[PDB]
Amino acid sequence: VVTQPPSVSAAPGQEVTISCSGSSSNIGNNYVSWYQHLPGTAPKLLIYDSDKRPSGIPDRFSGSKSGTSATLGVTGLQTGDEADYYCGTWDSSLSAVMFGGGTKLTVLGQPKAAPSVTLFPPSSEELQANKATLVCLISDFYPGAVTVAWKADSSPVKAGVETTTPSKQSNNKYAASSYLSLTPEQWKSHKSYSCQVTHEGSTVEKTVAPTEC
Amino acid sequence: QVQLQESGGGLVQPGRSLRLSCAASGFTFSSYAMHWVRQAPGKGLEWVAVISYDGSNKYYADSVKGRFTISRDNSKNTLYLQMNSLRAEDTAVYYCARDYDWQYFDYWGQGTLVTVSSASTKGPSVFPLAPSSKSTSGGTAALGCLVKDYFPEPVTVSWNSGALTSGVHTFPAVLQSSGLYSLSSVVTVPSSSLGTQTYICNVNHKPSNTKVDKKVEPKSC
Ligand SMILES: CCC(=O)N1CCN(c2ncnc3c(F)c(-c4c(O)cccc4F)c(Cl)cc23)CC1
Ligand code: NA
Ligand code: NA
Repeated sequence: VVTQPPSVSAAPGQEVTISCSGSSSNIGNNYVSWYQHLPGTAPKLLIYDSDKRPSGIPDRFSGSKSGTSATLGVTGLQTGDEADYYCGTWDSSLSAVMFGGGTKLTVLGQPKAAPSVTLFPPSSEELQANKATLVCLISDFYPGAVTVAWKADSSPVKAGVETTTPSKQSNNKYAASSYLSLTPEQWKSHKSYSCQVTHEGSTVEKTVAPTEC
Repeated sequence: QVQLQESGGGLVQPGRSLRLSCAASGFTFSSYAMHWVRQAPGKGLEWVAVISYDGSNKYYADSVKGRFTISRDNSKNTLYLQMNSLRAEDTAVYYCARDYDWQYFDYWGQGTLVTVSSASTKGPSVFPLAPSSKSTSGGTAALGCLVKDYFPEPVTVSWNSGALTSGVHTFPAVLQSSGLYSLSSVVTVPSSSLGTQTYICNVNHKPSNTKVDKKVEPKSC
């Protein structure tokens, strides 16, 4: 319910802001705090009470709140800042803590690169095993953050999707993978399927069809 | 200093139950509310529950309300999370966190991983990801293999018995809703080579002592 942009980036020494957008029951009327998280480690408190810094957090981290939105500002970016950032808050209507969706902060260290997308239809062998997996492989992109969406003909598909977190290739760019697990009957009962990959406000869509090789 | 240590995580079957514990160290435990927070593979942080200093106030995320019970024992400096009726979507690293003044989280544990799957040890099925029929000599082709439905991790993948390493990328595994893992390995090769060079992916699954070699070749299109 509290949303944040998926990705933000800037070069070392530059600055970024990250905002999360809520409603009056949560961000509007409640304490907002911000956390830095590198998965596999423990989240770290950056900002509490919308704009206070704990001891040990440098002044290049700052926060503000305006209406139903809250903003974290980071100046003098350094590579140690590359992490996932979450705002957290209380929702008075639900009586629950809500985290924003998270924003990956990339500190740019190499050229931006739009993804290559390779979409494999189910193999003949897998179909003969009574299964149908579409394999969307996403490669050679940077920053390492993408949003993947699947379409059957032209309608959104959410069931049966699994997507990996981007990780580095040998050439130091990122790759990720997404799977759509279908029934062979679900597969053959549509004119086409599409993997749509959004990267830095730009979208690459690949399409396959049961009737075409 | 203040330290927190979770434990109890591991493999558990759907529908069954599991109890997590969080031991606390460098502070007066009975003066603080305590939270559970979790992170499912590839998802954002998700708050789970909180319990006040004396347990008279507890709150739960809707996604777990009615299935999970948060409790504490202030005489043993321990926080508990009783998880019942476990579902695949409960697979996650679970963290405990100390509350400060009903305002923010200030200290966290290391986490403990919980995997919900009915699966036993099972070797993979390997299917080919054949190169596009639109490949013409003068370009490059992506081919690969889909390693699916194995348990537990890990699988290793090589190509042509280690002879082919340039241009290979093996992806992390996903845990499918079935309780089983899948991953892919892909290699970019010259389209020129597709009618002459054999490409074989070598999949080793040590936990099941299974090795699968799959030949990946162009389709009949
Ligand atoms: C048990 C006493 C009681 O009735 N209440 C009211 C609701 N409730 C809260 N009221 C205001 N802000 C809160 C709040 F900011 C949080 C909170 C926190 O303690 C830590 C991180 C993020 C949060 F939103 C939490 Cl868990 C509860 C809050 C808990 C305190
Ligand atoms: Na990066
Ligand atoms: Na490999």
